[PDB]
Amino acid sequence: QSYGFRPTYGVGHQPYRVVVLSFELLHAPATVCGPKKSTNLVKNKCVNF
Amino acid sequence: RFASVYAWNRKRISNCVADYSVLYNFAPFFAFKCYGVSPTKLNDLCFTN
Amino acid sequence: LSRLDPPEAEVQIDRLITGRLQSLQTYVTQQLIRAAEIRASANLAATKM
Amino acid sequence: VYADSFVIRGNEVSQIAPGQTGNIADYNYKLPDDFTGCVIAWNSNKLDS
Repeated sequence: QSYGFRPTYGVGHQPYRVVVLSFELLHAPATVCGPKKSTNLVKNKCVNF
Repeated sequence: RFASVYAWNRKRISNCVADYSVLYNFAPFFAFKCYGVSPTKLNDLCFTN
Repeated sequence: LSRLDPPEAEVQIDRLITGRLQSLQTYVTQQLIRAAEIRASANLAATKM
Repeated sequence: VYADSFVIRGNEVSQIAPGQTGNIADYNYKLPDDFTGCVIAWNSNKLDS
């Protein structure tokens, strides 16, 4: 069937535009990464990684 | 002619076959807030009164 | 389960399950002590025999 | 990451959630019970009129 969307219809019957973003947040190789800057590497020193 | 707030009219619904899905046609129904029973599991129950 | 949708059925079932586990632990906790006391009495009986 | 885009009626906005049924969520588009991500729904009566 087909909805009839008209400006006369009250609020609630007006069409709404929806977009959903689905992620894959788990331990897996990265493909998309946010804004961050890389840095150097150190070894045999108690540091935060 | 819905009655005033200080004198609200109580309507009792007797034995019938209620279908809590045709409501969306009569009024816009922007929000459907429920306490206890959820509107999802609403068409498959039997009520006392 | 029939009256409520899964989204909050999860939290309700969480409450029920944590309550019933808390109830169940006390039973074995007391059973261990009673078994220890009975074992002491049994050792005394074996010595008497 | 995936982006899914479409347009619905206003009364069916609440139906796009885990563990919901009805018309849109049972015959057209179903979300998993453990969906992780974001949804964005907004009015578009300016265009669809």
